[PDB]
Amino acid sequence: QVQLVQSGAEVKKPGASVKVSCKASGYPFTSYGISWVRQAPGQGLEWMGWISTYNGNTNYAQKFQGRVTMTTDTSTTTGYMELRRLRSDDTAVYYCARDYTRGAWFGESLIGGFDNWGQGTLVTVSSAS
Amino acid sequence: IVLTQSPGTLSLSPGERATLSCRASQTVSSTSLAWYQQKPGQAPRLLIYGASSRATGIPDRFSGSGSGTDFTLTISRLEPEDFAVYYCQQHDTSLTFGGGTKVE
Amino acid sequence: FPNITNLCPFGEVFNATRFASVYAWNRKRISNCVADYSVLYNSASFSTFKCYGVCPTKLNDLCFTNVYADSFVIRGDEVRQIAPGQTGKIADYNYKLPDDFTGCVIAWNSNNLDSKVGGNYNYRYRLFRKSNLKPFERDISTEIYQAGSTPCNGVQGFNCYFPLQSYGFQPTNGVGYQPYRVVVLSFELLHAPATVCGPK
Ligand SMILES: *[C@@H]1O[C@H](CO[C@@H]2O[C@@H](C)[C@@H](O)[C@@H](O)[C@@H]2O)[C@@H](O[C@@H]2O[C@H](CO)[C@@H](O[C@@H]3O[C@H](CO[C@H]4O[C@H](CO)[C@@H](O)[C@H](O)[C@@H]4O)[C@@H](O)[C@H](O[C@H]4O[C@H](CO)[C@@H](O)[C@H](O)[C@@H]4O)[C@@H]3O)[C@H](O)[C@H]2NC(C)=O)[C@H](O)[C@H]1NC(C)=O
Ligand SMILES: *[C@@H]1O[C@H](CO)[C@@H](O)[C@H](O)[C@H]1NC(C)=O
Repeated sequence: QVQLVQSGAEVKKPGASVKVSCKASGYPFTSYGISWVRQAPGQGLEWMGWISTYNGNTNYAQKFQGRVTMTTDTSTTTGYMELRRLRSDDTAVYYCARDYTRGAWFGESLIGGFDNWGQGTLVTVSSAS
Repeated sequence: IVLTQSPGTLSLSPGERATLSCRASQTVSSTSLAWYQQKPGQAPRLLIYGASSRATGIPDRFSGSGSGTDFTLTISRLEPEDFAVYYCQQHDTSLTFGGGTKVE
Repeated sequence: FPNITNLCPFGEVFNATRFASVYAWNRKRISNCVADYSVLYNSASFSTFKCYGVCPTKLNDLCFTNVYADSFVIRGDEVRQIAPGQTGKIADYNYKLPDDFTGCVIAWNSNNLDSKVGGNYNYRYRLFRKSNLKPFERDISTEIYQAGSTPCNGVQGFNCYFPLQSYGFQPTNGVGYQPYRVVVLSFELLHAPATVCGPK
């Protein structure tokens, strides 16, 4: 059984940064990429970006370019997503999902979708104590 | 390729057939569109990929088809567990999700 | 069998959204990986699965130096030309396999992927060429072909033809005129350490 798990909820100040982990198991890690999707309260799904677990190549949504950095640790089969310069409107649940929309080795489009999703990490951004 | 969905909220009784629409501002390859289901308090799951291909673990009551700029998700009958928010996705250009449709 | 942990990217070769035209076939190199073929020769989704020089059921325990995956789209009737010793418009002007070819030719019907009602003319093949291709040679020139005795000078006209033609792919075509996605796996073993091994 394929499983994805993530870190617990975090509270950040505006201007701060959050690094959300994603531990994956139950499959060949380097055969599938990892995507991240954000969902603010009451809102729909917004794509943040994609990373290759094989060669480190990334593809970021334009809205998050210059803000989001993704990395992969293939020895601990764990993905990471760091979102910098947090704003009050970045309060959302961040989902980690296994990717089958782009090839991990050649980087070409595939017939598929984000098959396995993680639990979702809630990140709250506020100046309040 | 901006995706839109209609109706915003689909009001149907249990046992009825549900039709959920997704429209594209530009032509979307028939193999680059997918449908997702999100239950309250849960992460989204993949239902259909490649426009018409059913994802693994998904009940046969879920089906769909489409081409060009008009794609449809069909639920042959609504079960108590089929009341959820559905999203359409395309990755022909970049990757985008539709607004989302609530079945109630 | 070297200690290789990465698995061979067959998925992203067979499950690609876009395939190349036969006149301009795409080659992907597979190396430094474990090649599991049990998901290919046991797959009922393929209409053609022929192997030359090797049995597909004894292909899952052999080590190769390289595996090359050549992918392209042709019409049904022309699938028979993707074989060693064959001749024809595809075999001679688009994609030639050597008489000593070793590997497997895999193809499947993609009528519901590569066709549309208005006609999908995105896929092209070479109809005119001065001479035949060498094995695994690729030629993507778009120069005007001189059929007659006079120079064309890049201008189309009488006895001056554009070498590439489109496939009239439509969902209502008979099987022989429906598109097929073809992947040719070319295997080689050199006097060198192997990099592609079966799952054992
Ligand atoms: C190209 O993509 C194909 C589709 O892949 C799916 O969609 C993409 C977007 C991703 O979400 C991906 O993760 C999805 O799987 C892909 O087809 C898949 O191929 C694998 C490997 O052969 C299949 O796994 C095995 O399937 C057989 C058959 O399953 C039957 O039941 C299912 C019900 O869901 C039907 O859908 C099937 O058609 C069959 O009727 C199982 O018997 C087998 O289980 C046994 O073996 C495993 C070990 O592998 C053991 O752990 C078990 O205990 C059993 O002993 C596997 O489950 C996978 O089912 C198949 N997907 C689908 C939907 O059928 C194709 O392989 C890709 N092409 C390439 C070259 O990779
Ligand atoms: C086996 O693994 C070691 C690393 O621990 C590596 O140096 C060695 O080359 C591998 N064996 C082969 C045949 O590649």
